[PDB]
Amino acid sequence: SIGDSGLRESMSSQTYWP
Repeated sequence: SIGDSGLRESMSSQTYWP
């Protein structure tokens, strides 16, 4: 969502959980 970690939030997008 609004994180930059190394776990993507979803399979398609390129965003991460905080």
